Amino acid sequence: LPPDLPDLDPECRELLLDFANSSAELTGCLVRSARPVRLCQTCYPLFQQVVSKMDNISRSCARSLLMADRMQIVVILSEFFNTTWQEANCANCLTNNSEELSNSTVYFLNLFNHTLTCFEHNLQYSEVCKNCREAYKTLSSLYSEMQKMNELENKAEPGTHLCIDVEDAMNITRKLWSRTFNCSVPCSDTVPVIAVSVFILFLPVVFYLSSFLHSEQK
Amino acid sequence: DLDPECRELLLDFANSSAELTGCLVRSARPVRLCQTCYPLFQQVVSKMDNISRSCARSLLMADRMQIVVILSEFFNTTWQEANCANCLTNNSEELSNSTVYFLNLFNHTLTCFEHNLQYSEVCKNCREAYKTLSSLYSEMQKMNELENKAEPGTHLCIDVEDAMNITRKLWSRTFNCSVPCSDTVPVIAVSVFILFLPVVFYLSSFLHSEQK
Amino acid sequence: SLKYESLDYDNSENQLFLEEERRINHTAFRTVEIKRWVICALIGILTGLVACFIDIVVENLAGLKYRVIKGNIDKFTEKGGLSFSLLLWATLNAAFVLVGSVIVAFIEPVAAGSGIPQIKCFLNGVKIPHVVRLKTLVIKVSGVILSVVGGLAVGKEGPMIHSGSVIAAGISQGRSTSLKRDFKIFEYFRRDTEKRDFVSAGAAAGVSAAFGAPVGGVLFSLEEGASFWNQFLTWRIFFASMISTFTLNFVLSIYHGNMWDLSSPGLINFGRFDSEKMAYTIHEIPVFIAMGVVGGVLGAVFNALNYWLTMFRIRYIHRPCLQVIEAVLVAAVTATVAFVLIYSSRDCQPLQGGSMSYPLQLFCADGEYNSMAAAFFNTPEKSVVSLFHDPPGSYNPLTLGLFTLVYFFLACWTYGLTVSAGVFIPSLLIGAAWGRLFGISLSYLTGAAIWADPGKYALMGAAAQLGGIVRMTLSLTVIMMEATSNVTYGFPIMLVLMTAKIVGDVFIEGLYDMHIQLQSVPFLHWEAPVTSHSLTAREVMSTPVTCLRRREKVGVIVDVLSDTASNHNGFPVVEARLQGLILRSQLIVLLKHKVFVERRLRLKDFRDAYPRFPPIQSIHVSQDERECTMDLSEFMNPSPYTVPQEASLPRVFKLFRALGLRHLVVVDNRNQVVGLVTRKDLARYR
Amino acid sequence: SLKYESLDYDNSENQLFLEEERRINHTAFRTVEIKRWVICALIGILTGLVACFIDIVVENLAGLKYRVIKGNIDKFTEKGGLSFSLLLWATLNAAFVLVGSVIVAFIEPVAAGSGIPQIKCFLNGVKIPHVVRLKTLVIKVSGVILSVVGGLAVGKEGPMIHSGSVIAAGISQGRSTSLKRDFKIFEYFRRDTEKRDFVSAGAAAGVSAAFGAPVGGVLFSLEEGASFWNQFLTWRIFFASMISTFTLNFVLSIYHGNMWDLSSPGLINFGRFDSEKMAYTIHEIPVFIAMGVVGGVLGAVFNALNYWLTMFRIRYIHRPCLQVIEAVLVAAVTATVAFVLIYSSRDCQPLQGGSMSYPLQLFCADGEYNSMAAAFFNTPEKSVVSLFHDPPGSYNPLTLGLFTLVYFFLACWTYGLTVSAGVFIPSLLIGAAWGRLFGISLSYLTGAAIWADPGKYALMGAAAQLGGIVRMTLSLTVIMMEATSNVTYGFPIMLVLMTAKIVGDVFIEGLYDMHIQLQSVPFLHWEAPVTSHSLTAREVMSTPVTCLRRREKVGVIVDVLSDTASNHNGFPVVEARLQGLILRSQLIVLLKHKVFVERRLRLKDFRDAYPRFPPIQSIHVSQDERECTMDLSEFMNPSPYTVPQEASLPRVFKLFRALGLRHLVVVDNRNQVVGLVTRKDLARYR
Ligand SMILES: CCCCCCCC(=O)OC[C@H](COP(=O)(O)O[C@H]1[C@H](O)[C@@H](OP(=O)(O)O)[C@H](O)[C@@H](O)[C@H]1OP(=O)(O)O)OC(=O)CCCCCCC
Ligand SMILES: CCCCCCCC(=O)OC[C@H](COP(=O)(O)O[C@H]1[C@H](O)[C@@H](OP(=O)(O)O)[C@H](O)[C@@H](O)[C@H]1OP(=O)(O)O)OC(=O)CCCCCCC
Ligand SMILES: CC(C)CCC[C@@H](C)[C@H]1CC[C@H]2[C@@H]3CC=C4C[C@@H](OC(=O)CCC(=O)O)CC[C@]4(C)[C@H]3CC[C@]12C
Ligand SMILES: CC(C)CCC[C@@H](C)[C@H]1CC[C@H]2[C@@H]3CC=C4C[C@@H](OC(=O)CCC(=O)O)CC[C@]4(C)[C@H]3CC[C@]12C
Ligand SMILES: Nc1ncnc2c1ncn2[C@@H]1O[C@H](COP(=O)(O)OP(=O)(O)OP(=O)(O)O)[C@@H](O)[C@H]1O
Ligand SMILES: Nc1ncnc2c1ncn2[C@@H]1O[C@H](COP(=O)(O)OP(=O)(O)OP(=O)(O)O)[C@@H](O)[C@H]1O
Ligand SMILES: [Cl-]
Ligand SMILES: [Cl-]
Ligand SMILES: [Cl-]
Ligand SMILES: [Cl-]
Ligand SMILES: [Cl-]
Ligand SMILES: [Cl-]
Ligand SMILES: [Mg+2]
Ligand SMILES: [Mg+2]
Repeated sequence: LPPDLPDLDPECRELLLDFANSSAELTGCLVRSARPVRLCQTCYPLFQQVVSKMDNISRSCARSLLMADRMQIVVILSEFFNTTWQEANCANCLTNNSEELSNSTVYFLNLFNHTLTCFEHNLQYSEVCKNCREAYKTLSSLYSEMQKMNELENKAEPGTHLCIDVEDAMNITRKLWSRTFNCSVPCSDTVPVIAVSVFILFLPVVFYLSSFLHSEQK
Repeated sequence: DLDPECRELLLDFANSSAELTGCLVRSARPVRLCQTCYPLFQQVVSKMDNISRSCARSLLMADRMQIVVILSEFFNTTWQEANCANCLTNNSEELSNSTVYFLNLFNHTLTCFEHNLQYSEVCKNCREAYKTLSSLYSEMQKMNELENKAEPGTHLCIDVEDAMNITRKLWSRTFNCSVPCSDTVPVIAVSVFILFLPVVFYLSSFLHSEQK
Repeated sequence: SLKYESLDYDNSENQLFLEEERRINHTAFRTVEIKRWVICALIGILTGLVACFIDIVVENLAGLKYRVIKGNIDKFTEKGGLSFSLLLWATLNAAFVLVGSVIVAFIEPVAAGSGIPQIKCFLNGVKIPHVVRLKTLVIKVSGVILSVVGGLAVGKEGPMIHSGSVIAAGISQGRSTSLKRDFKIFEYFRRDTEKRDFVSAGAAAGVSAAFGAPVGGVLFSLEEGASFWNQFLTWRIFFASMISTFTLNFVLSIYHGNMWDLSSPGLINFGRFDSEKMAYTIHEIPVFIAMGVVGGVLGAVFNALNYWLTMFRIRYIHRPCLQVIEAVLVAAVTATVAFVLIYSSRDCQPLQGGSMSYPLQLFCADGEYNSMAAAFFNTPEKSVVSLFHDPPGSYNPLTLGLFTLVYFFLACWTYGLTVSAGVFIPSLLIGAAWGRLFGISLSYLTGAAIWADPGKYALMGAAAQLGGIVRMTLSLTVIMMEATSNVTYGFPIMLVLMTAKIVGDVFIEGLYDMHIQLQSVPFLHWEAPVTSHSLTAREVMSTPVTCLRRREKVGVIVDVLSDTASNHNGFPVVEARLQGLILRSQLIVLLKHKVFVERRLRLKDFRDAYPRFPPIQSIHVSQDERECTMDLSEFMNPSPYTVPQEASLPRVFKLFRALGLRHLVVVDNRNQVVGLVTRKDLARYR
Repeated sequence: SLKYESLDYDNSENQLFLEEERRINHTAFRTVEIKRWVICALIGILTGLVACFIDIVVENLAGLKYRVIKGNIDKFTEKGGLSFSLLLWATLNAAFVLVGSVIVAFIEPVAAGSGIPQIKCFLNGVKIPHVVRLKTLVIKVSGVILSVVGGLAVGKEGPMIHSGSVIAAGISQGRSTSLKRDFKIFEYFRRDTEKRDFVSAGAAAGVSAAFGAPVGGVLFSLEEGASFWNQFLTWRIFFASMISTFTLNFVLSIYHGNMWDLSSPGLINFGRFDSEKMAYTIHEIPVFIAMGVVGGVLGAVFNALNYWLTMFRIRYIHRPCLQVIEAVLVAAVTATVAFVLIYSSRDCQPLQGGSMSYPLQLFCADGEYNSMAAAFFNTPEKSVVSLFHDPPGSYNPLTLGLFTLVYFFLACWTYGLTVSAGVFIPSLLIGAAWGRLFGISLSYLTGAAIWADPGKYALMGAAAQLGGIVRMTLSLTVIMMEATSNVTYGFPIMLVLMTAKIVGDVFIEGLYDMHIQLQSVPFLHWEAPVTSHSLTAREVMSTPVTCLRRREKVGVIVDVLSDTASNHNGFPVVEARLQGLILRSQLIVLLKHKVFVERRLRLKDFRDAYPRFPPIQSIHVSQDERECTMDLSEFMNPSPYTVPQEASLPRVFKLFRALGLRHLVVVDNRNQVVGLVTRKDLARYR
């Protein structure tokens, strides 16, 4: 028999084995970076390796390895990695060179670390909410600014997610800041809001009653 | 970060999914998925179920990009699409006898092709080996309908389906061994006679009303 | 032509009717309107169940037939003797059609065809004999099953309209004349006014069951009735259409097991067009218009060949024995041509998930199945759906082109056979076939552009060919819209249907109108012809008029009714100053009960003889009774609709058609009867 | 009541009309019907473009307003001073409504409300002054934009029906009376018969643009016209509806960038119900019926409170200055109640992608928006869509319950304001709200069973509440069917709409019929009331009748027309033997041109004064001319529709309504005029 159907063609055996460990290393790195998420800052070497190896395996082995059967493992695995990469939306957090993290991304993690270490020495949560607020506000302001840059430089769609690692890092701070540290900002607007609202809601009562009483006698 | 006693089920799931992904690629062009790494798939499933059994809340739905959940979903989707459940028995611990029966007939048929390779000899030496492999493939295609109450007969174990296709492409596209009997002359005569009937019926009806 | 009698749709508001309505309103709650809704619900349920019965039986019987044929072909493919498989296929086709043709040709010829022209005539107000008899329904349902299982190039969706009408016309009466069983219910509705309203609900229920288009069913009945807007009737008609398509969906879901999946609203289910592939641009609009031109031209050719064939069959194949033989021969030829195309087909493809119900491997590689075999072994509904929803490159143009050319002539040849069978689906299949071929050509000419999706053009071709053949525009467009479940597709579908009718009307009339004309039925169109607006009621009316005095001698009434030179059924009552209108059926009842000036008759007594009134010859009157006088004051229609002598024909035609009139009295300025207008007076203008 | 004049829908087939039709056919090609299709196409295009203009302007203006309000709230959330944000929201709401109310209250009061009752009256055949004027359209379009941007609990879909009608009634005439610009085209269509037909196409085009329901638009116009079936008119009406929804879809797609995505057939787009969650069983049918009972009861309460409020406003708030103040106060209160609910709402959740454009964080954790703010900041169309399509745990019952209770009273309070605004969407939003709450309760009572999907019950609640308020059944059901793009949902939607109308009709009439009655409009229903068969034409006709001789003295004609005790517009022509009918407008034209027995008038001369005929006071006749005689033979309607004295009321009512008559002459046995029937004679029976 020809060495294509029953057994591997030698020129395609090492290319498939190249995809085997490269996809194995990407899968291993994806899981280890899952919680807390560091996906597209730690798995970005292992992901471009998979894409390049698939590119190198597909344009005499592309015909026999991609569409050679019903269950195209190589194609669907590349589809899964591409879907995971795009759903994480870290193409917007990497430069056009894509060789490393962008300056905006690197700026976010280090002051996220600055905020996290600022939280650390203020425990020993009254102290944490007192002085470690400006660090939190600039972290929150940068997140909105980075979101705005995604809405102009990328101009994709309102509400578009950033890279998951940046979004996760912001979430951990928010859960720490608002659910455990219980840093809350009191508001004294209740009385002025009640007075203004009550006055406005009393206007239709006066208008309808005065219109009724005016027509009661000419 | 999670506790060190909690970031070990995650680490166990990492290399287990890495090794499952490793086999899935090197067993892809010649499909041996359900026979090479049916343990490595069950290793991922069992180690994932261990998390479900104090790490489930902090590792499965603790963020937007549930990597552990979607990776388990991908393996389950790949397992179900490959129909590897049919490729084993009910307990899902080893290959079923029918799959092993088909696999060795697959080996026997391919062994027959090598023996008669050195395409005239191949077609007329182990032809009955091809028919019994083809007949068996139709047999398991039929009991698959009744065993799991499937509506059509669409896809068996992908390794079995790939193996049958390998034989069919060899038996039909590489070598021209098939020969169905074409009764062209009897078909033409019967078809021409039938197609000539409406001409007679309409003409005779026309020629009968004429002259009354 | 003169043997067709019009319905008595315009209720005669005589004295007896007024007393009955007064009596009903004083009998506590009035349940007449409620009973109308109950009957309409029953009409929808039974019409849906009939569609369920046809779908289930055809699926099981055609499945058994094709399994036998496939097994025989498989056995003889390699061992030899495939000519026996051809003979078995032809014999099986002949055997089923033999039974189907015999019951139509020998027992009830009115069950031949789809029955849509018969129902169109019934809602037009003219009665074709035996349309709504129980025997007609049984043969129509049995015949269409045998026709479809018999392998004829036909569809089962069309006959559903006739089947629903018969159920409506029988259930609403609460009795069975054929079975001589009278259930003492629904006696109030035993009149032509109620029956035609219920039949419209039944016909609408048939459309909804056939295509899953409840709104399309309503507009079909509204188009055919062409009456004054009746809000409560239209609401009831929609009530029956909604229940009919729901009953078919619910029962089929139970039969298929998944009770939670209501995915079968109709006998044919077009599928989902909610995809990016199923989207069109404004630049495709001129292309769609061109497709409607093709549909109109091909539809005209289809109708022209069928007209020539129908004339030949009327002249030479009118005997029932020859009709049965012709249908049997068509069934054998249909299998033979299919077998020859399958035998010589050199194109096969690997089996998809559900592309072929009975995948036939014949002379090509293992794992591949003959593509042309799928075109003939699959039900035409499945072929239409696949043509609508298939990825580009799914069809080889040669095998699809050969099937389209053959199926076009087979469907044209098969229509008009003495079998119960529809033409909707075959016309849809033909159009979806060459529509897909048009999409394939466009993809070849535009480098497989995304807008040139063959599946989308299959939908336009199916609409264009169906519009080119039956010339349905408003009901058809809504039916297509509901079937595709895509409102935006209405705009191209409307455009292709408009040009298909316009181009088709240039050459020949529609298939349904063609066969109504060939039967010499006095069919009234929506309006008078444009070349007859200069005419008035004086030119179209019939004069002199046979009238009866308000107090008329019995001998005069008998002599008028017993006259054999004419068979008038309406007589103006004069004092020749018009006083009212009396029907022949009313006079027979009065003579039978001997209501003479010398207990009192009620409106129920006139409904007791409905609808089979005895002839005047059955009435025995003595010479002494011939000198008696009969007072028609309490029984005549006291306010018949009248038009002046100088009233224009369009005004006369519009009033006659909208009110469903049978007799329209023409009077001068002194209210003297000068003429009478019936449907034959208006239908003679073309 | 006596100031409303009926349309002259029934064309007078006088001698002049016959010659004009004869001359038109004398030409090589008759282009009258082609021009009808061109006008209908233009009606659909312009109606779609108006819907595009409203949608684009509202989206941009409301986006600017909510960005300003959100930015102000965000600034004052932490630093304090949120009472200024409430004042800014109320002031912005007041400012837009101030302009919207002023242009309605002071410039064109007929533009108030949705305009559907006015269009319903116009298709009923009765003319409300200034309905189809250019100024009315400008105020209606501008008013609805300011009303929606003004934050009122209103919708913009309803006014589209009125806007389409005005375009239809003006474009078809080929001229602008308001702008004093006469384009020398479409002069043939300057008559009431053509105008009402085009307005029906315009009203249908408005429905299709508003809801993406072209078939629902056709049935709306068919319901309101309630005329004899006109196949070619209905085909043209569907032509306009199809183009209107396509033009809106095509232009919006260009505005949104994705030209190849036609995902916006209407102003409101319900979405897709083609999912397993959106499936129902037969066990839910009694549950759906119970929802219609709730919709009927709540709709009756909504209509009862609005009737009491409308009576109060008519009595005390009838001055234009007070009307403007009332609308401004409602706008400020609407913002204030929304702010209070938002301020005190403790329910907030994370941003789950899209679902809004202005997520408001107020007093809870970062990364979370206030949930109640989304209910008010989102457009009501988008809130309805979210309620239809949301996971079963998307809504807090308390947050949704408080919004439903408040929005119910806000919508009821706002409907009768002197602003251009619709009630369709607010009724849909109310029903979708408590319908979703019903689904949440069912999920709680059945352990989150898969059949108890809250989104499905939101659709049923929206239909039940809308049916309970406006009492639309057949057009509404098809509109819901087309909007959901699912025929199988027609069966539950039909059932809930039936019981919603039945339960609602027990307590009070529908909102549109309620306001028509309060305006004392002579509105004709579909049929005469239950006390109809006991009445005859004699008891309902007006007698004695002011008639004119065929050759009548000019002085007699002037005195009849100049009489101030009555303002009759139709006069039977006698010789009192009926010969025809002549209109007051025709007589004025004859007097103006001084056509006396002692150059010849054409039908164009009568259309030249249409539709603003000069009064009789403008006619100056001398004593010498008063003795001259006028021959009415060539100008009268030679065949007016007549009924006998003893003709029953249902027969009289059916003929009058179906033909769109204005005058129905009652004659005795000798064709002597004994009475006259107009719409006021028939509408007085309840
Ligand atoms: C799976 C579902 C299967 C569907 C089951 C029903 C099938 C069916 O409907 O069959 C038609 C049958 C009448 O069929 P018949 O042939 O018996 O009666 C003809 C007559 O023949 C004509 O007379 P014609 O105008 O040609 O001279 C006349 O025009 C016609 O209106 C009929 O007259 P009615 O006797 O009804 O008054 O309905 C009945 O059985 C009703 C019985 C019980 C009704 C009470 C229920 C509440
Ligand atoms: C294209 C070929 C044709 C050339 C265009 C004709 C010009 C035109 O259409 O003019 C405006 C039109 C008449 O509006 P007008 O107010 O000028 O005229 C009233 C009169 O006022 C009433 O009289 P009424 O019964 O209350 O006493 C009478 O009942 C009515 O029929 C009118 O009478 P016509 O003058 O049309 O004969 O309406 C509109 O908005 C159209 C919107 C324009 C498009 C909207 C942008 C998207
Ligand atoms: C033609 C292929 C592509 C499609 C398969 C359909 C045929 C098997 C059918 C369709 C039309 C049929 C024909 C329609 C009309 C006639 C005329 C009929 O009468 C005459 O030819 C004599 C008429 C005379 O003498 O006036 C003989 C049968 C025939 C050819 C029929 C034979 C069977 C035909 C060819
Ligand atoms: C299923 C039903 C029986 C539940 C009863 C609930 C009652 C507590 C409510 C719900 C609906 C209410 C009705 C809704 C509408 C009306 C019409 C309303 O009539 C008018 O004021 C206008 C009359 C007119 O148009 O001339 C009088 C109150 C009434 C009967 C309401 C009275 C109180 C009702 C019956
Ligand atoms: N009473 C009558 N006197 C004179 N002519 C009549 C009378 N009734 C019908 N005609 C005319 O006789 C011709 C034949 O019609 P026919 O006798 O079949 O009418 P019919 O039975 O009353 O009605 P239909 O056939 O439409 O149900 C027509 O031209 C019709 O107008
Ligand atoms: N020519 C007439 N002679 C006598 N009574 C009439 C005449 N025309 C109308 N009436 C009656 O006078 C009453 C008032 O109607 P009105 O004068 O407004 O009628 P109109 O202007 O002809 O028609 P409409 O108001 O319906 O457009 C009604 O009862 C009507 O039937
Ligand atoms: Cl038929
Ligand atoms: Cl059919
Ligand atoms: Cl048909
Ligand atoms: Cl209004
Ligand atoms: Cl609205
Ligand atoms: Cl509204
Ligand atoms: Mg007759
Ligand atoms: Mg008036």
